[PDB]
Amino acid sequence: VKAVCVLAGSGDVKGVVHFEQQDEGAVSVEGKIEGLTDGLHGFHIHVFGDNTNGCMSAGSHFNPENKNHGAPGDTDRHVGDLGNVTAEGGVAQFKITDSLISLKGPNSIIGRTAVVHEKADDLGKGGNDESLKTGNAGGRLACGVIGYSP
Amino acid sequence: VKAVCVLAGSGDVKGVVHFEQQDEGAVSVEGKIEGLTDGLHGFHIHVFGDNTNGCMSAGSHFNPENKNHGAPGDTDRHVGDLGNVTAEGGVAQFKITDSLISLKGPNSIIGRTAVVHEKADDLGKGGNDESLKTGNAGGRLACGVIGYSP
Ligand SMILES: [Cu+2]
Ligand SMILES: [Cu+2]
Ligand SMILES: [Zn+2]
Ligand SMILES: [Zn+2]
Repeated sequence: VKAVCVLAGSGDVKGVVHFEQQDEGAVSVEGKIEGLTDGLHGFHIHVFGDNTNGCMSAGSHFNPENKNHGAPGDTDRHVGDLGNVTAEGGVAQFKITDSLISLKGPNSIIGRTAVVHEKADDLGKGGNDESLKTGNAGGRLACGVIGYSP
Repeated sequence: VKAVCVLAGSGDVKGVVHFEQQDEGAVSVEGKIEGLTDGLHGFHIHVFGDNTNGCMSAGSHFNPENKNHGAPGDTDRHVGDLGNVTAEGGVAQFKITDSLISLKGPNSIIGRTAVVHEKADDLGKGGNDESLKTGNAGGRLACGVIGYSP
């Protein structure tokens, strides 16, 4: 199965992210996001595919396994915790593989929202309660609803 | 379960459509679309949730049963054949039900695209092959990917 999202927001940040999965195996994520300031930016799947109030109506992180916020490599993470992407020269181009997200079944991210954040995700190690919820990633620069692609 | 989509295009047509389904019953669809010419406009669910080339990437009608295009009341119809909405004073505000689409299972429209068309859908009664594919509904004025909503 293949899926895609077009990211847009209130400013100039925009991008495209592609997703692919064979069988019920890992999902391959490839994207390009333009308009970011240099450095790390949190990249997460939020629960709702609702863009009626911009990125704010996407809700919190997708967390069907009922864990705290973490890094992609941790056992204690949300399904939607895909870590940080790195921007240089105003662009982030990335390829990740993840085994917790899916394009089918209960952990399906189809009809959910991908969000790129203002600040780096602290990966649950920030020393405060917010770190265990959002990684202190701040504002939502751009987002899109994930749909089926050819 | 509830779902939503925000409709946008390359012109001034825009809107919001809400979907709700209780148990495995008919889905209620309620929307408002602005910027339309008076009269009938086709309203369908296209297969892909891909808005990378605007509405032109949404594919054809959602059609898992391999049927011909028809009216919502016909047995020979695509799952995505929701008929026409009527615009008055620039606005189409509508409330319909459908028994073929779903928000869960094989006929789920989450992650797919709702499209509002330039012209009336001829409901398969146009007398040519295109009628049997798209209803002769013409261009795609606005579209959006369907996602989960609170
Ligand atoms: Cu987030
Ligand atoms: Cu159509
Ligand atoms: Zn998280
Ligand atoms: Zn059709």
